[PDB]
Amino acid sequence: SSFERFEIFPKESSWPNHTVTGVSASCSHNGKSSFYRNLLWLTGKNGLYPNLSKSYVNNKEKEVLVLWGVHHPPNIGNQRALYHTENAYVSVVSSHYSRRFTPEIAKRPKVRDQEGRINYYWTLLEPGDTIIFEANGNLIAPWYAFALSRGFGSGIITSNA
Amino acid sequence: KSYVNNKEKEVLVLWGVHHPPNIGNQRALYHTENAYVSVVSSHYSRRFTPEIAKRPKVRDQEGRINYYWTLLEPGDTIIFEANGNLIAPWYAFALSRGFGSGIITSNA
Amino acid sequence: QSVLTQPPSVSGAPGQRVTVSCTGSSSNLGATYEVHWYQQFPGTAPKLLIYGSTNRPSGVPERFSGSKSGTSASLTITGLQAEDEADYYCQSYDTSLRGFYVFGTGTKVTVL
Amino acid sequence: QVQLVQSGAQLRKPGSSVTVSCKASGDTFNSYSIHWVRQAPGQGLEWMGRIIPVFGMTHYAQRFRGRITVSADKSTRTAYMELTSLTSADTAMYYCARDGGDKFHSSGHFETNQGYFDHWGQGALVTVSS
Ligand SMILES: *[C@@H]1O[C@H](CO)[C@@H](O[C@@H]2O[C@H](CO)[C@@H](O)[C@H](O)[C@H]2NC(C)=O)[C@H](O)[C@H]1NC(C)=O
Ligand SMILES: *[C@@H]1O[C@H](CO)[C@@H](O)[C@H](O)[C@H]1NC(C)=O
Repeated sequence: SSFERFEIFPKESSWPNHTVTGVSASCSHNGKSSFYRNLLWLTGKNGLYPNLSKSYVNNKEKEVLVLWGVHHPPNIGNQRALYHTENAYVSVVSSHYSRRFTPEIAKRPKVRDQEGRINYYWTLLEPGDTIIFEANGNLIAPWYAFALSRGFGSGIITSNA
Repeated sequence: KSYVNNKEKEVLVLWGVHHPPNIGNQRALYHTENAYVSVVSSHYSRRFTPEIAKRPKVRDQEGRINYYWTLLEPGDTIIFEANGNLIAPWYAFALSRGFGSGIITSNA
Repeated sequence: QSVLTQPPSVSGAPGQRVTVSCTGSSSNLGATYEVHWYQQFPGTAPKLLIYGSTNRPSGVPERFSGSKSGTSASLTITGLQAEDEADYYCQSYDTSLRGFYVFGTGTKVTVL
Repeated sequence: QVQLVQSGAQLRKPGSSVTVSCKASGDTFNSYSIHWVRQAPGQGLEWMGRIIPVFGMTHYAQRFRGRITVSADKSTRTAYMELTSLTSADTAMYYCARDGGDKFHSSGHFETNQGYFDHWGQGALVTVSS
């Protein structure tokens, strides 16, 4: 019925050793390159991509929807240019959620002028739990997350009315 | 290899991945111990890795071929990349759908 | 454009340590962009001195080192030599007005 | 090093336009951006705009939008900038510069919106007077 959009991992203080300013033409807005407002694309800094480790404790007393993604480059040159490694992994866990992702490098038909892909994943973090993000490359970090409050009688309709 | 769907119909593309019983067979046929198969389309994306294992014999084989498929939309492109263990599509089907049909099991 | 504030002049004796400041805002640096520095001599194009706030290009003396903190940045020149008299500029990226690159106002560094 | 090569000094009258070229020599014209930076005599540096020749995309500073056009033609490995409706206040040294913080790939477009001018042209002086 409602939710609060809150910043889970503040952009300016959560990643001092990564570049958090990445944009794409495919997400342009008003003529300039941009990116998702709730996600942050982390790339290396000063030639390095230091191992990441971040966590959030759900002190909102609501289920929290956490969104993130994994970048899958078109080639090796791009994988190394951005993450400085050929063997990146992304690992996301909570008390009950556990998933490890591995980037896949492949030539793909272009969609919206891109050959690579970003897969999107999500989970609902229960009140009092902790979500932990560990990675050495290819992570599109959550920036904003939603504290949800459920109601009754609602649904989704498709309409031009 | 790639194919562009210029048939103006959905195209059913079938392929498989070979999973040998052992290392000697993996090397005898593909000359590598680290093969992969990667199949993509604008919306389909899957990477396969062969698994080597001793299995009970079925039809006198210890290895297996897994079969996969996808429907390629009109105008799209399917790309196959591999360094071993690929059972390539040879034939594919351009489909035309209708109504009222179904599958029944019968000895009539 | 000329939005990163720099002192108009910095000075000290040869052999001394002096610094050139660069103050930005939230759109520049405060939006986590880095500071780059250039050394310009009269008659020529500026050349890169520092990049990424702290790194040097090959060929740049150890005398030059920079840093960034908060929304401010600086260039430190340690052990001023006569050849260091120059116009120094800071550069970053400003996210306002649909996005633009910015320069500071420039600093004249004088060896005394 | 990589050398950007600019046109020489030119004189233009108020109301006319000026074209300043920048050729890529030893560069391997490739997926990198070229930026235009202006410096009026006695002044500091001002960014005017940029082009990425492999995508054909440009971006301009708000002060020049409507007056500045940037284009490139890879067959001669050359970038061009044109500034229209010139006045005496536009007398300046016009420099081209190459970034090193971008390194674009010939696939899709991605930027970190950070960079530096790794290489500079010598500067084309443009004087505007009657
Ligand atoms: C948001 O929607 C608009 C359409 O309302 C998209 O604009 C189209 O983008 C394609 C890109 O392949 C162009 O070929 C079309 O010509 C554009 N149409 C119009 C009317 O401008 C826009 O790209 C969408 N954006 C984002 C950022 O997701
Ligand atoms: C960032 O790098 C510094 C070393 O330069 C290190 O001390 C610090 O712990 C690292 N960062 C974070 C965000 O934990």
